[PDB]
Amino acid sequence: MIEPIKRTQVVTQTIHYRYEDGAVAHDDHVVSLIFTQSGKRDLTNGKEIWDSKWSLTQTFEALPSPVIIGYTADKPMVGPDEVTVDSKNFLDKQNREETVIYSANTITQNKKDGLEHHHHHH
Repeated sequence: MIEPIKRTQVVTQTIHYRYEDGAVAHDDHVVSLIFTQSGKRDLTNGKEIWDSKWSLTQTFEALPSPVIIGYTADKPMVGPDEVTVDSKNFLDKQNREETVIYSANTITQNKKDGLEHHHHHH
């Protein structure tokens, strides 16, 4: 006989909203994505057979950024990417902390960022 088991990792990233002055808009805005490696347990030996190829994708998004007057965030959307946590990196976290920087608005600023944000085409 077998029983259903699972490893449950969460990628817990703490977004620190700050300005270019270094002033803290809000330090503790913490997102978590739940990655669940389901396995199965042999009851006879007691051994736990986790799927070593198990790789779950989860869209890192849904973390906002307060639109501040005369300010432009460095990232107004924190990590816009479908991040896959697989069995090899499963037990480790990958993301821990963010720090967005609200600098003076692009009204009074030249395009310091304009390298075209490289995302997945698939």
